[PDB]
Amino acid sequence: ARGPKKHLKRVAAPKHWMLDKLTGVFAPRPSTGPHKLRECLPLIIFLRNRLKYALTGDEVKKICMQRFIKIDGKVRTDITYPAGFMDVISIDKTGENFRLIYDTKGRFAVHRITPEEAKYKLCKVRKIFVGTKGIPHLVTHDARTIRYPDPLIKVNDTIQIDLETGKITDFIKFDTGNLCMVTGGANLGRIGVITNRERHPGSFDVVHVKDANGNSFATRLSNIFVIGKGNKPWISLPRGKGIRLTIAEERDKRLAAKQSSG
Amino acid sequence: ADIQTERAYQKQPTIFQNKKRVLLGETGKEKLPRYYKNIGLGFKTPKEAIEGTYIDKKCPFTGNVSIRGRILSGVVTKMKMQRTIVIRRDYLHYIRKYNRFEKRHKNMSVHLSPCFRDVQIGDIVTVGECRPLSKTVRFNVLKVTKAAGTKKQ
Amino acid sequence: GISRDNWHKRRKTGGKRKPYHKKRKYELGRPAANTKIGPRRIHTVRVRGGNKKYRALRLDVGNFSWGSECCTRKTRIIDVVYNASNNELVRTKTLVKNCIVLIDSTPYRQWYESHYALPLGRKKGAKLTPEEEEILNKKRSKKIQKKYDERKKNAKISSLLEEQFQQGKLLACIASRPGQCGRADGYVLEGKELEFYLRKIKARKG
RNA sequence: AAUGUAGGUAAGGGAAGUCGGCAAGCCGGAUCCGUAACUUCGGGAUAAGGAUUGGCUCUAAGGGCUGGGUCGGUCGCGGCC
RNA sequence: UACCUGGUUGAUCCUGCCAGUAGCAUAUGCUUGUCUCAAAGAUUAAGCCAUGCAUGUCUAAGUACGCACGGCCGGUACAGUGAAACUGCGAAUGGCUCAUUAAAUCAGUUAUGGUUCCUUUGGUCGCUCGCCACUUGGAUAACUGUGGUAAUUCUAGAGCUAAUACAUGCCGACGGGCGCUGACCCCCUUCGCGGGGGGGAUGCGUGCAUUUAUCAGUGGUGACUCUAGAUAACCUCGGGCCGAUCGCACGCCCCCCGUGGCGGCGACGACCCAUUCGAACGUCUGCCCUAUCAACUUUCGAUGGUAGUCGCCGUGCCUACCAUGGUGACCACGGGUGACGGGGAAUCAGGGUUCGAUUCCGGAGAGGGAGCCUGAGAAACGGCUACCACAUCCAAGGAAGGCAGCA
RNA sequence: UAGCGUAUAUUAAAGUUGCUGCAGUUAAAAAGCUCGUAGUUGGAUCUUGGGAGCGGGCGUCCCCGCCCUCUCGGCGGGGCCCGAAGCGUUUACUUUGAAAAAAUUAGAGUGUUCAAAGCAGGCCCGAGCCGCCUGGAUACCGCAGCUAGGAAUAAUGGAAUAGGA
RNA sequence: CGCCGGGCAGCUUCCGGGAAACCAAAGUCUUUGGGUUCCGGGGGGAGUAUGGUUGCAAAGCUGAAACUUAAAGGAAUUGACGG
RNA sequence: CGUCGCUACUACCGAUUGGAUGGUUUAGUGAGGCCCUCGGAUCGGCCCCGCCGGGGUGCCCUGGCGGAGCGCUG
Ligand SMILES: [Mg+2]
Ligand SMILES: [Mg+2]
Ligand SMILES: [Mg+2]
Ligand SMILES: [Mg+2]
Ligand SMILES: [Mg+2]
Ligand SMILES: [Mg+2]
Ligand SMILES: [Mg+2]
Ligand SMILES: [Mg+2]
Ligand SMILES: [Mg+2]
Ligand SMILES: [Mg+2]
Ligand SMILES: [Mg+2]
Ligand SMILES: [Mg+2]
Ligand SMILES: [Mg+2]
Ligand SMILES: [Mg+2]
Ligand SMILES: [Mg+2]
Ligand SMILES: [Mg+2]
Ligand SMILES: [Mg+2]
Ligand SMILES: [Mg+2]
Ligand SMILES: [Mg+2]
Ligand SMILES: [Mg+2]
Repeated sequence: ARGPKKHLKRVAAPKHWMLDKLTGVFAPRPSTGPHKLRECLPLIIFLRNRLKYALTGDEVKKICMQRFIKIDGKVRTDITYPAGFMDVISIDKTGENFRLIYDTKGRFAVHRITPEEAKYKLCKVRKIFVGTKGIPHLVTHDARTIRYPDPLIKVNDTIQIDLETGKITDFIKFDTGNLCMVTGGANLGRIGVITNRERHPGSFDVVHVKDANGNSFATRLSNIFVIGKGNKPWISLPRGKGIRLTIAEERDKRLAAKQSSG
Repeated sequence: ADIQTERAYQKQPTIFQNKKRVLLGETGKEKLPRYYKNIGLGFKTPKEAIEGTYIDKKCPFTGNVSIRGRILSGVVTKMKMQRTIVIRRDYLHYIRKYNRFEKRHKNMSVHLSPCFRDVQIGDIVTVGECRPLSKTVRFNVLKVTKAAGTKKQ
Repeated sequence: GISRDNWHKRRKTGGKRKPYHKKRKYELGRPAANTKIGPRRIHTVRVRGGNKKYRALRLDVGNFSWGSECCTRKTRIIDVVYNASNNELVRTKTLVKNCIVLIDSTPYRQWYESHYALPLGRKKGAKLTPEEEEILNKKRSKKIQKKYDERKKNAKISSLLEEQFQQGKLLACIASRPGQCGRADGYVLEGKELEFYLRKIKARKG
């Protein structure tokens, strides 16, 4: 190509978007933003396929342009704005708030939250550097950068960013024994406790995490988001508590649900 | 040999040589300080690189190169080029149809710092990937081990 | 045009490579700046990303730093005396990144008397009386004299730099890249580097 | 003056002249490339074919002779250990 | 479903091929009532193309004195709807085809501590001491009028008129601080000298970005010649930033008074940093047939060294000076391919054998080459320039082309 | 059987390309003979059995416990413990984990009226349900690269002028 | 008269193999894997053409295709025939 | 079984310094673009200043013709 691409084929779209095949040839193609397009949920499919508030891209465009969609405390009129991980979606006209969190199957779930919980938001710091006049800076997992953080905050820690101010209220150090969530790879969406961290210089650090039920897995360091102090989460966990259960104990859960409902 | 064998003045860019020779500096004799660094990954910088006098802008320890990427190894084949050698890596390629392997090899031209003085053909050199140093050179010798030697008859 | 591709070269084995595409723009080259000495002339070229590059076609001044004395002044370049790459660059007086040139030592001398109050470059004195007579005495007080006489002791200049100051021209090595930044900054040669380049020049001629 | 003998030049064509390219003409030195069939493997071969060549101002490279003392511990401004 | 059958003999056991047998994938012949999906000028010609379409775009929020309409509410800069035009953005995506291409493309892996990056998002935008600022200058569109040519999305002359176009350029913060220079003065061991400090008048530079040189060692990597500090200076007239911009409701202070000063929400904009989309060259391993291709590369870069040039950057990318290297029976090099690579497809005991022009990813190309302008991004072709080959119009002076886009 | 024939490429049949897995006296076939470098392949040998309780039931089955060192043990000076450093070779091998686009393949669910498909759908509605419950799994993905266990097999080394620990 | 080792062989054997003739190797092969080299793929065209290379020459080594063909062959049995 | 004779078909050798069509290149000529050094058809500013003018009072605040300063300049 002679320049950047601005189309996204329907079948080449990310799997977790859960887009079918027969509805179209193209995919939303999210605009550039705080999150990469591989792990973002554009508002068009969030409001058309996850909530069914809209039947068409035109209807979700009307909803967006009427300025009801507030993301992270700011109104976004972009139809294809990349929402991403744990950005608070706020609709004040219908009076509910959403937190965008992966489920046990590594897909963004429709997670409803109270306004007082929605007022804050967790972020994973991605780099800490000192800039001119000796001013410390902090770049989170979003594109959000802030000045003058707590000097105790190190790389790949978690910070509590209260909305409408953007400042830090609290933070969780990346330490052994802290509740985390996997934000990439096969274990995407699994909640557990940091148990071990082996570090390979010149390469990727591998962290071993054990969940509540005792199923211990591992993942790369860059795919980890600390979400709680020790074991109590600082956010509202979705249904299933991020406990991935295999198909063997999923099928009988389905059968028990059918028996109870029938 | 003296290190000034080139048309230009060979020197380490980081070190400043003309540090104001004055009365408090007892001249002579003041030894010129040497710039060196540890290259990480557990490799220890050799004493010859610590306290030699050679100038090599491509030396992993006293030059402007950073070691990152792949760390691999080979066997010294020829030492005929200036400051660089060629090594042979021997590997087995798997052919599925016959369930058997195939003896293959590749030659790699790697840069050899002068801090490694007793390097002979047949020795095992651990090399690390760096930025392209020449058209065919992308690796630096980080460690040298003898091949059943450590003695002469 | 002029291309900086790697695919037009032979393979390491010596085999001839065939191109799988025509020339692309991002692998382009541009004609050399070939910076001369004269009245200032700087052209501007647009480069990749919309950024700016300065082709210094002619330069006559440059910012050169002493280093040992930490005095950095904007002086005048007289001519090129040696070049490690090509002798033709010396002959055509082409200013490149590592060629050594002759620069005016007037600002360095001015700083030397204004800082140490010693005759540098003078032969017999009494030749600039409305200024040198002031800058030698200044009729200054006890504390200022205590500063100056303390600074006297380490006011030693190497005999090579002293000879150059007597001649009025220092020889200094460029450090910037004219034709990329459009300026000819550099540093004054001194010490073993100075002796090396002096011997190179003397072996070249004489 | 003719005609000769010896020497030149000639537009356009280029052996149509003539028994016959006879005669004349072309080529030509040196440097750098590059050279076929065939062959008794030595040759063919300066094959064939192509490029360069002035003046002036420079820049490199290719050598030969001498001498390298740490010194009054001294007197044959100089000589032995 | 891990399968066989006929044919050499007068007859028999074999070897062995021929033929049968089943599938899919192209064509074709005959036939064809319903219905659901659905390939479809790849194979030969990446051959040639008439005609038509395929890329344009406006919000309250850049510029409306078009009468082209229209509220005027009537003494008013501009109500409003708005053609055209300037400006900005896009046209570098998409679509098509598979000719070239055999460590090349491409696949997995890994790096950019060796680079650039429109837009989005987030930082940063009184950090600089330095007779218009209650707002500076000129031009040009659109528009009127005069034309030329046979022709074109060709344009000339003349006369107006705007800016978030193009330039120019302050105030404010601003009180000072800091670092050098330091007139002199004061307190001082006082003592006949030296004194150890305090002030300081006058001068010169101060911020971010750039380009050098030097010093020291707030945060970070496995590892910086990292980041952040301090010093000396630079800072390119085709020359960095340090807002002369546009809408929406409209309110507060009035001592000084009485016309001034304050205000909220936006939009646009920016030098720089981060992020996102990427891109580019790199690392490791992997490709079909061929020896009736065994030695290649190296003057004219082949392998490496030193210093540069150029490039967005690392690198023989190129140049100069050196070294004589580099690759090969573990198949180099050369040649062929009816070769774009891969995900995949057919067949199906297991192992394999063939096929992948073809909707997804990556690459290449736009009749063949080549060279460029603009722009963040193109060596662009529904952009330009030139040559070659085809080819349109012509009043023979010229002018205009590119369906491997959809038909 | 609304399909069937023919031509052609290719697959199976073909154990008539044979790695699995063919042959070579006479059917086609082992060089006239020997040496010989690449290539390929290479003899044997270094830890075995004794232990206690959970134990494929000491139930003389045995899930199984096994009867490396040194550094601040983060619960300049405590036994209330587990973290900073190295591996008394280097590998191949095997197992695990990570990271490996989707579609296609296998395969879970789902009466598309059945199916090829698709990724949907289902529960009540007594009419007020001013709405409830779900799914959009999982597997494979060679080779090369990364990580952690095992140490049989295979290669490779350590002390012989001791230049050894 | 015996024993052992290495040979050239012979007789015999339902070891076993083989299409059989036969073979103690031509056995230890669908119960298929000790290491390794060369080499065959129906019969002809053809060991021909061409290229290369060796040779004084004769020739040696390497070595196709077009085309043609349904058999050509091996071992045994019965018969017919045999100067 | 082979020569010879006839008829077909397929290849081979072969004078013809054969012929045709591709591809890759030496050399010569060489469009066009880009860069550099010049170039300066034109278009502007200041010095305007032959002058009427002139106001803080011949000493211009400049409101226009005008020569042209026949220079400095973009
Ligand atoms: Mg003539
Ligand atoms: Mg003539
Ligand atoms: Mg004749
Ligand atoms: Mg005649
Ligand atoms: Mg003659
Ligand atoms: Mg001849
Ligand atoms: Mg000449
Ligand atoms: Mg092709
Ligand atoms: Mg393909
Ligand atoms: Mg494609
Ligand atoms: Mg292209
Ligand atoms: Mg742009
Ligand atoms: Mg083009
Ligand atoms: Mg088959
Ligand atoms: Mg067979
Ligand atoms: Mg035979
Ligand atoms: Mg051998
Ligand atoms: Mg063994
Ligand atoms: Mg063998
Ligand atoms: Mg045969």
